[PDB]
Amino acid sequence: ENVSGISAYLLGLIIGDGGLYKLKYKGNRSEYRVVITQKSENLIKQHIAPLMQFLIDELNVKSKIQIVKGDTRYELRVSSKKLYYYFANMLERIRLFNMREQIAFIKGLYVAEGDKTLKRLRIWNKNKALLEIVSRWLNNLGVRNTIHLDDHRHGVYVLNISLRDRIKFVHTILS
DNA sequence: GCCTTGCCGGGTAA
DNA sequence: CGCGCCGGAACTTAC
DNA sequence: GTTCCGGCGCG
DNA sequence: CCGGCAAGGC
Ligand SMILES: [Mn+2]
Ligand SMILES: [Mn+2]
Ligand SMILES: [Mn+2]
Ligand SMILES: [Mn+2]
Repeated sequence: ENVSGISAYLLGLIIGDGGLYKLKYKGNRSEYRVVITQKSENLIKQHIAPLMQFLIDELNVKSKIQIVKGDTRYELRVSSKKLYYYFANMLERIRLFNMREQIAFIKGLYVAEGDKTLKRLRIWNKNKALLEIVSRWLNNLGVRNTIHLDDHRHGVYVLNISLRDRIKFVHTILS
């Protein structure tokens, strides 16, 4: 119940700023990766990491939270077939999220992909379907919004949250 | 004259 | 033999 | 954000 | 993602 909320949030960080990777190496080795990337050293070590750790403990995943420093970004990485299938199986069921999970996921996605100036309230992604699902969630939460193709260079869509519901959006989802 | 939201280009944080 | 956890990091582009 | 590399370890 | 701009509704 409370793992599901933290799970939906992390999944928001993952879909937005990360990935679920099933790799086949030379040969025939394999690896399963759960990844969140972020520029802010602080956000990843003091906020995201401890949340991933709770989840890991709670699932008895005996893998380690790895934090790899790259030049443009920090990468939080858990190398684990179990955690991989945990998030992937949850992603499969995204349409069945309850309110707690919807809210947590949107918060995760916004932290990852959102307009963080909060001047406007916007979310970016190539995945129109994902944005459509979030859009319905926002509507049933009283947050009006529209989706259109924003960047023709890269087929990136944007979900714009109406400034008319700025407050309902900011306190319900982001807080 | 003001507010909201679609348009679109730059380049950094994915 | 086939397969799953570490530790980087070069590489491209979607935010 | 994605996928290479060479490492070690399992039965 | 950011952020200037302008079309258009009030
Ligand atoms: Mn993304
Ligand atoms: Mn992103
Ligand atoms: Mn236990
Ligand atoms: Mn981000």
